[PDB]
Amino acid sequence: WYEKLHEWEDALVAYDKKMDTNKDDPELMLGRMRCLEALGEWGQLHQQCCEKWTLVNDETQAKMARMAAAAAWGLGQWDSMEEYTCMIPRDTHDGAFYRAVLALHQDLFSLAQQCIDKARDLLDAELTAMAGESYSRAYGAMVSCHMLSELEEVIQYKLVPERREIIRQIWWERLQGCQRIVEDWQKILMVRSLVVSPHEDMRTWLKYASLCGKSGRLALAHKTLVLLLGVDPSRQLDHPLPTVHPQVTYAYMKNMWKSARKIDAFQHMQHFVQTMQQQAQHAIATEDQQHKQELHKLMARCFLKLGEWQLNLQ
Amino acid sequence: SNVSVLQQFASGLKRAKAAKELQHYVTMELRSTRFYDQLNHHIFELERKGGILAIASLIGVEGGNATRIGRFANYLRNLLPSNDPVVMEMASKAIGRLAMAGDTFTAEYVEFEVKRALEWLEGRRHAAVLVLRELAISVPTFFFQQVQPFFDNIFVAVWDPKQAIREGAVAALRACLILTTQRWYRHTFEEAEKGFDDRIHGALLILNELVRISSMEGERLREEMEEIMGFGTKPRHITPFTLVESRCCRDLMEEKFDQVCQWVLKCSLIQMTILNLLPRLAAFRPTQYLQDTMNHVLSCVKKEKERTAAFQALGLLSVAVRSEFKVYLPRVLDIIRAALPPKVDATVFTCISMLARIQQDIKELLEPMLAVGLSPALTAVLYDLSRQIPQLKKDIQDGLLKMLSLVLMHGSITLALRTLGSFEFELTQFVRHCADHFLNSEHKEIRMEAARTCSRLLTPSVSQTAVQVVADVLSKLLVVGITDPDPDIRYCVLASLDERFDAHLAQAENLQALFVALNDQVFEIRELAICTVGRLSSMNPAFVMPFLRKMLIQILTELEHSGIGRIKEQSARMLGHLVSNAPRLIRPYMEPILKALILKLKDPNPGVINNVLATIGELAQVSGLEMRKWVDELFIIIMDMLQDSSLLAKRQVALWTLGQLVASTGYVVEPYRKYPTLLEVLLNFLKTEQNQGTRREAIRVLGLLGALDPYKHKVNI
Amino acid sequence: CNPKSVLKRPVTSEELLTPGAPYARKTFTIVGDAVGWGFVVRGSKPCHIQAVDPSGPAAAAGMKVCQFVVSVNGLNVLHVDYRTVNNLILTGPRTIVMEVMEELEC
Amino acid sequence: PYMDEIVTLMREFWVMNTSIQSTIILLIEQIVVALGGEFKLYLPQLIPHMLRVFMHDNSPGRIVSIKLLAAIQLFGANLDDYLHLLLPPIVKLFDAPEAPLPSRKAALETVDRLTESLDFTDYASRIIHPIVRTLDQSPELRSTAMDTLSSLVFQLGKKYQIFIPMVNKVLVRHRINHQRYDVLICRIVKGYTLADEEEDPLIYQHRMLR
Amino acid sequence: KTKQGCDILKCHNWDAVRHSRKHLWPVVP
Ligand SMILES: O=P(O)(O)O[C@H]1[C@H](OP(=O)(O)O)[C@@H](OP(=O)(O)O)[C@H](OP(=O)(O)O)[C@@H](OP(=O)(O)O)[C@H]1OP(=O)(O)O
Repeated sequence: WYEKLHEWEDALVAYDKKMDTNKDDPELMLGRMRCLEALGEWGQLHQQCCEKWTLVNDETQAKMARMAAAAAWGLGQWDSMEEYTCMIPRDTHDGAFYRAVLALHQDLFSLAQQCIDKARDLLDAELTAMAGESYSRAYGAMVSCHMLSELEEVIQYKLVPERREIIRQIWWERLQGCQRIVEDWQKILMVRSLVVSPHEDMRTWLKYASLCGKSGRLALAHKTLVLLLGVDPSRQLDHPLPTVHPQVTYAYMKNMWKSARKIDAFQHMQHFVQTMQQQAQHAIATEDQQHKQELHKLMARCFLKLGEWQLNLQ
Repeated sequence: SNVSVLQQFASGLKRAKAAKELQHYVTMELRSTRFYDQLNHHIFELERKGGILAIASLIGVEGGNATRIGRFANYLRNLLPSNDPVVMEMASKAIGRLAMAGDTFTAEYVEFEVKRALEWLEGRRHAAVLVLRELAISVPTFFFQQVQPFFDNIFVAVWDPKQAIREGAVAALRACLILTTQRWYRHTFEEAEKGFDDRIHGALLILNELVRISSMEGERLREEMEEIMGFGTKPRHITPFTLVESRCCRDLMEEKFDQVCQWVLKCSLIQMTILNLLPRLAAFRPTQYLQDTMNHVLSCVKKEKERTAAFQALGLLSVAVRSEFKVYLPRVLDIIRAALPPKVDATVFTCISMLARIQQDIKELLEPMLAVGLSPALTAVLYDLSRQIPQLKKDIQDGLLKMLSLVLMHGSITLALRTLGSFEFELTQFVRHCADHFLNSEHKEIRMEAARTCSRLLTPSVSQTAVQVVADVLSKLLVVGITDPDPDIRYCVLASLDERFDAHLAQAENLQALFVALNDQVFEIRELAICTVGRLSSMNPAFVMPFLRKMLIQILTELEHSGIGRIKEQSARMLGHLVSNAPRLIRPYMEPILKALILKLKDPNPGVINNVLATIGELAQVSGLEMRKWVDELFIIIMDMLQDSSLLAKRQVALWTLGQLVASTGYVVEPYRKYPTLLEVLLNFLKTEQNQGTRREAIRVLGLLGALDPYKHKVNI
Repeated sequence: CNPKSVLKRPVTSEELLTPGAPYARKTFTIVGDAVGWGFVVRGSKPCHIQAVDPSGPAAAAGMKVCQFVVSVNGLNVLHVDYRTVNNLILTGPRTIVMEVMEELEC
Repeated sequence: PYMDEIVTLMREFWVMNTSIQSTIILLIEQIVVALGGEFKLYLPQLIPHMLRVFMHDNSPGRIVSIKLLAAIQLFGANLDDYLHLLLPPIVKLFDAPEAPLPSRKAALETVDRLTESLDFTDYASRIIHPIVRTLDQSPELRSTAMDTLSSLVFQLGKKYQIFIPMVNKVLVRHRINHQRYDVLICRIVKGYTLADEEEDPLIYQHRMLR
Repeated sequence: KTKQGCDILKCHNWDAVRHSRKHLWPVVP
């Protein structure tokens, strides 16, 4: 019942109660994989599917294949995703999309083109039926064909190096029209990872990190911030926060304020704003067109949060 | 217009008929209606083959929806009552072709024809079987409306005392059985068993159809016998527009074996059917039965009018079981050992190829096959055996090379050239001598194949011993490609010079030969020539670019100055080839070209529109993010061709170019707001359109534009 | 964690090379498909077949999971890494000529 | 200054089949003489009307086309960027068997006459092939067609040498002995000089004029 | 004057002609 409500956090504990007490038929374990995939915890999903990949029925592991392949893709272990991909049924939309992305990793551009075309016709039947009722009903399939058109631009991204400055401009504004759903952005952003690493575009991941914290899980929004910084500020508290990437560290301080630290964030905010003035000055090079204006804009936000937080604390 | 059509129809009615029908179809499509109808009525009344051919040629070209269906329905029923000669078979096919056009009255006509054929079910039964088979092939869905009465009618018509009538009923029954199996088995088995207990060929034909339907393993071998790159290639930068039977098996096999053993010399239709039924039984039911089948085939192998049937049956049995024919293959080899030397021979090579699919028997059999003759079947069988079983590749190559060299020493020579250029061999002496056939032989057929094999025989393409010869033979091809009288020979020469020869066509002397081909009378050669020089232009720009600038202005001159719809269509197509093949040179010329094409679209003829839209598709890929100021004024033109389309023209090009200029410009989410109808019409194209190519394009356009949430759709209404 | 492993036999080196009686060599030619052949080989020294798609073209023409390969498209690959074999087959033509050990239920 | 309106005015009233046809053609012949070199500014504006006279003409004996072919010869060097679209209509006139003989005579004449002031080196295969399929077809056009071909071989240097086997086959079959064509082929097969072969036709014409 | 020498200059943003004088219509290979 919880799965039908798209409420997964209480669904996982419900399945754990029925399985931790006693092991049962391979139906409750399959339910957990549908919950771990939605939450986005590939580490726990990978160990479950790999260990259970042997002592299950041949038909049973056919359903497990699709979820296992997604877990391998998320962790970057391409040596095991190939094994899981070859067992997905080849007469389904998910059976062609998950092997089309495999060709891109191994640089098989001719093979991937047929797979993309093969997936379009399979998705056609599932789309015309849903489109006959209303547009809202036929949205879970339209987001699927949105991801197919992204794979074609991945092929173009890897071929012509001169276009890798407007390809990552369409992906920004095209994502501004999609519905603000954590699950929808999780798949779309995962596709835009075979070519562009998160460190190459913080403008997109910071928006996704804010979305997860604001309306979903704070735990997911926290791991996406330490990845951009490269170090975990939660490990050491005495040391000051990283100074580089001023936009990224600004979002991290607000996350501490929201969850549990309304005092440590205020102390770190004072240090961050103090170092900005010294960084702003003593700069012989002039970049007043973009950098100086952008730096000054961040100053106003940082000072504004200082007044609001101080009134709340004192 | 009418006098020539009437004269052509009379000439065709009385290869001349095929040429007249093809010319009439081309003229009718390019373009009076009353004169054609009157001529067809006179031809149909008087002769019969010409009238049916003219109607069939005009079917699917003029575009008759319902008006032509009614007139053709009356004519089709006129020839249905009487079973005329084999010429009338085309009329039945023409009726089926007309019924397959997809008309509203086609379903009613098919049902009416089925009811009429049911009453007939030998001037009536034979015609009904052919008509039913044609309707089933053309409209399988309409043939399933009444299948129970057809089976009962066929069971009674097949029992009539006739020989050729049963052949049509068996084919019709097999077609009906195939359609049923794709989507009655007990009834078919019971009817066959009742007739089994004149009644020889019909009973075997019904049993053979059931065996083939039940087991398709033997059908694949028969189809193959009758008939006889890479996943890592980067895409081009600018892509241009594109059960019961299994249970009653032992009893049927026993009954068939008894009939074959008993009716050995008592009954040719039965003998032919027995051999055909034997391969089906051997594959389905695999040693007394095998030995008896081989003995019967061997007895009929030496019999007249049965060697071809026996040879095919023997090969099928060997493929089904290798151990059964492990020691019985020598009898076939011994029989064919002296038969080949003595020289009907087409079936001899087919039997060897079928039985091949052990490695020492073909070592000596190659010599007898070489002296048999040069036929397409012999070359296909030898090539298939070498690829499937390369036991002695050198021996097969040596024999083929020896025969080819002797043949070329002095129409039969054309086949020898085709074999040399067909598959790989183990050749500098041949290419030098191959450059003499087309320079002396006046036959048009021999020169067409001589040109093709020369290019494919130039595989070895840093030592000054082979550069001179390849540069020498390449000179003759260029000369023939521009100095040949008929355009057919010139067309194939230029097609042979593909992208592979890029490094050798950049020489100064070779460039002059290509420059002549640019100004040629036939457009098919100019279209091919301009594409070649465009790719060759980026290699030697000192020669090509000065000539292209004069040519480029002439292409744009014809678009505006010449007010002819045919010339403008002609020039626009050539413009697309130049930009799609040499993007770097055309990139600085975006403004003069785009403005000319845009003014063409807003002219106050389907040919021009289908080509200018395709050309803009390639122009949107070469100039990334530069075609930004014309998208706003280009959507209006394109969208009107999709939404509120007053004419059901070709919307595939408009849909293809719409999604092609948004994946490069970057205009993705904005158009959903300015035009609050684009999302709705694209969804409607899914249900309305049935073409697979168009459907796969509408999905891509939806993905490229975006996946906007349903709420914003409500805001945009 | 990362690997799974399928075949019971730990090692088959120096055993396939000898004229082994239980097994009998067979050669399989597999035609390409619109989405791929559907077989994976993950054997270090012998390059054994890891998994086969039951609905794939390979499964139609035999190609069972418990098999070993020694030569591909003519070239002998009896002693190479599994990754090298994967590189060779991809670079080769769509149709692949494969030799399978096909152990006779032993 | 007033030539813009005159060309525009003639566009409407030049109906394809009407009594006012010859005066329009006669008006063109007087205009080209008057401008005498700058007529190319207004020539493309009247090309589309002139194009549909060589394929849509109901005059008896195609007199209208013949009266128009004589006007093209007066253009001379005025047309240089418009020869690509005006030549194919001319070459389509003398290869059609159904065309009247006098009309086909003028089409052959208007090419050799136009050769004296234009360069036809580029348009070699465009008009050589229609000629070689007319010699074997019409036994009455042998004399006039060879003059047009001979007038074209003169412009071409040694590049015509590759076309000799095409024409030599037709000549031996029909026994055509043309004096001028015999001279030109001899100078190409066997050398004459070096400064004369592969010579630009326009340079030679200017040299003779001066 | 050599292919090896031209590669060194290309690294330092110096271009050079890569054709001889025997043919006056060079073609980029
Ligand atoms: O949720 P908040 O703490 O109030 O932060 C908001 C929010 O920023 P995030 O993108 O980090 O969530 C807004 O973004 P939206 O999700 O509403 O689009 C952003 O507005 P913009 O997208 O226009 O930049 C706005 O920024 P600003 O203050 O410049 O208006 C910013 O507010 P704070 O930076 O003050 O927290």
